[PDB]
Amino acid sequence: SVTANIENVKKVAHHIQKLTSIVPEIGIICGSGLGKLADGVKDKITIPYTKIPNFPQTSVVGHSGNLIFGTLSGRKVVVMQGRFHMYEGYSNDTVALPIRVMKLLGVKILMVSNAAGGLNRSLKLGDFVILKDHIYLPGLGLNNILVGPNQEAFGTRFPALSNAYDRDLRKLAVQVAEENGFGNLVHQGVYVMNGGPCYETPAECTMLLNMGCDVVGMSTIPEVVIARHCGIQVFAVSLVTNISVLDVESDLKPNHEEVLATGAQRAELMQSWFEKIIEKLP
Amino acid sequence: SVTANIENVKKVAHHIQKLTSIVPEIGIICGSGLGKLADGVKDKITIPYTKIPNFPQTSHSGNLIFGTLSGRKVVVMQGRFHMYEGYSNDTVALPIRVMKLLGVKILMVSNAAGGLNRSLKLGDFVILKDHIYLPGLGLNNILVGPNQEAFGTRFPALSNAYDRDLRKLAVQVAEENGFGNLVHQGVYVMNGGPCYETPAECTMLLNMGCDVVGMSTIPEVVIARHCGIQVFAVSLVTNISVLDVESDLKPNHEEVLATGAQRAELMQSWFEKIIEKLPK
Amino acid sequence: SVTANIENVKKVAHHIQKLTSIVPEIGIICGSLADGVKDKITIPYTKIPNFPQTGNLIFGTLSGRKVVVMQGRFHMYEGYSNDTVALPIRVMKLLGVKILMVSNAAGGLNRSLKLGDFVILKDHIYLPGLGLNNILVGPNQEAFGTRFPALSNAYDRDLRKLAVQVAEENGFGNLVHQGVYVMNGGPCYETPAECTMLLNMGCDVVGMSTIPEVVIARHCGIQVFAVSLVTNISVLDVESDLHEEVLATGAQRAELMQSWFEKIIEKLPKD
Ligand code: HPA
Ligand code: HPA
Ligand code: HPA
Repeated sequence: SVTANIENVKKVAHHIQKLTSIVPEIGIICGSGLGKLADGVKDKITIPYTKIPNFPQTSVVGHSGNLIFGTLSGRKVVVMQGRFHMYEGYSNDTVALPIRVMKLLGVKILMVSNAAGGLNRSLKLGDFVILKDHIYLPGLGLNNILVGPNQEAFGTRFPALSNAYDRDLRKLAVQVAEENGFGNLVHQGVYVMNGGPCYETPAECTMLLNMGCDVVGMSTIPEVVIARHCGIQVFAVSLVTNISVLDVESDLKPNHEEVLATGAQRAELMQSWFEKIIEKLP
Repeated sequence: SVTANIENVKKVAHHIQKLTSIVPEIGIICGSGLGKLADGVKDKITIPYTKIPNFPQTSHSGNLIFGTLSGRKVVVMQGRFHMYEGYSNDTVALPIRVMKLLGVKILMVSNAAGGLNRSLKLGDFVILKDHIYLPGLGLNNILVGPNQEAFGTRFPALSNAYDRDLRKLAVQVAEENGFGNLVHQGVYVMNGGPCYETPAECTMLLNMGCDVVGMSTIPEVVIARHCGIQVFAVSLVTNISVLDVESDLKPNHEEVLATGAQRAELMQSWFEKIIEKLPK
Repeated sequence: SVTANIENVKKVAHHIQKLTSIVPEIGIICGSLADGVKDKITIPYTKIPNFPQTGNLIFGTLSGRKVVVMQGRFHMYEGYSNDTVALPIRVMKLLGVKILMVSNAAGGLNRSLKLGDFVILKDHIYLPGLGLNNILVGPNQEAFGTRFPALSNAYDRDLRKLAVQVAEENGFGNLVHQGVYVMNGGPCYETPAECTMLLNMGCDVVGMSTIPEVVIARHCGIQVFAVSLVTNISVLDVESDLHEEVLATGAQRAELMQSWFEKIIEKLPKD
């Protein structure tokens, strides 16, 4: 669609800046469990994607995604309500543009949640697995979101992903969980992206687990790559919405409903957690 | 290619339904070892893909063969669409979704695969009990794109993708028919291809828990499972994968075809005998 | 861009053949040599109709042999198509290339590797290829090769043996390893988790290039010699403060790598 180059991203950023006076410091990509956080944003300005020229379009059953501006724990945020998952067939530019817009809008930290299957056998339903690293299967293939001409305006041709999941933010998130009595739910792990949209087969899960993957999802990494590429610090957490089935004999099967259910059930806690992290961001 | 949506798929199915009075309950995708299967089909009509508007075209044209096999109404796909050929997701998906509309409840598919598992012998049958969809994991899943809701859910689970009941039946059929010793169950990994796997790739795949490696089938399986078609899939081990970079052994497509053809009669009989035994 | 079929490749080859009399026997792709080939004819890509543009084809003699040096690669992470990446290699085939020598930069996965080490590729793991981004995906160009190429001895064992002997006799055999190159489509460097996974996949070095060219080369019957310069040691622990294209390691080893290539070419069998 529209190339996530500086010209287009500026155009979109400027259109947004006309619509809100909130200069976001924190971008929040609303994933599993963050539905309430998005909702609890203070003094919020809600801008439907449909109202932002050249902003990529996505919907939940026809309802446009929204950019939500306002504050959260006294910090200025922009919340993306409505993501651009690659299994939907969105282009690299589509996925990248909103993140690069965040960059120009002033976002310094991106916080993202997602739903993931627990590969690591110690994980429990409802666990939070803070991403400390990832395995970008599509990226290792030739489906890295950065494939194509590099937009030098945003980042370097060969971005390193050394400390992609900012260790300081991870430490803070863990501390906030600990201080608030749910440190036991919080783990740190390697998230592997399956392009999807099929859930992983038991053989695939077994393989991924053996690759050193703790959780598996179909999202997030592309956004993270774009965020890191343009120098936005990233905090990302997977909500373990289901325990990956490694056994082909099992009759138990992953399903989006239980994924949604776990997200819905953990939303209040995840909101509290994110709000309390935001409150303590440097 | 034309989108494998319900409107287009309906149109194709409807055109086909005007060409045959046979409501197939079993879809068969002929892969390695399934050459002489079309012959065994009775009350059969052969519909060249060329005769079906908006049906994908592949090679002589591919044929949609309807008729009765072992007392059961079948549609047999003669000519498949392999992703390494550059076919689109929609192209590969449409025939399976057409099968769905035509009434197919079970998809039976054979393919040729390299034997990674070191206990496999040339000419063995490896019933797929699971798969590793390397292209799918890497963002080339056949279902990438808007989900066609008339067919299935956005995020299909693949848990019993290779129907355990069909697998059990296939194994029982092989055993009672004296070739149980040829039959394994294993994990099929898809290499997009069209290169055979390097020794290093094979070693990696074997260590990933893969028993056989092929360049086909998974995309159809995914589409079949997405739209609720039960799947039975078997790989004929047409060659033993070479894991050793120092080895002079190597896959050869002619030998692969030869091995497949050699097993064709047995594979046919097996499929026929499985179909005969399917619950009615 | 233009389909890397026999017609288009012929057009380009024929064109190049008007611009030079040099029939190359060896094709060379330097990643991390061309600056020093005798009686060199420097052909800018821009001067070659239908030829991909990013860039020079440098024809001439190297260590007594006619070579074509490809200066300027087409990397998949750049968004170049399969046909674009393949065409230069198929052009080489048409030009007379029988041996392709390629060097590249790679991260050292194998823990025994040191910065500046040479890892001769003896095999590869084509992650994009396994995942449906194989350069050969699409109609097979039958004039060049078969539909399903085997990749047996893809990294010609005799050439590897020779390269090792040359390194040995020239007193830098200590630097030379052989191993498996895995391609990450890129352009991101691999995360520690990814490196760990790749290492455990049996990968010794990781880069973002080369395999597609090698695949095309093998597809059309060109012998391949490929070496990775270990330009950095892959970080496997996400807890480290250590990947950067600022490297540099290539500059350090440039003259050595170049001398090695020259000396290999010197010893190559000649029909
Ligand atoms: O098990 C899963 N696999 C992939 N994505 C997911 N999103 C939540 N659960 C899963
Ligand atoms: O060894 C193989 N690898 C990939 N596909 C195949 N089809 C038959 N044998 C093979
Ligand atoms: O560590 C690496 N990864 C990918 N490509 C490379 N080229 C130089 N080093 C690397």
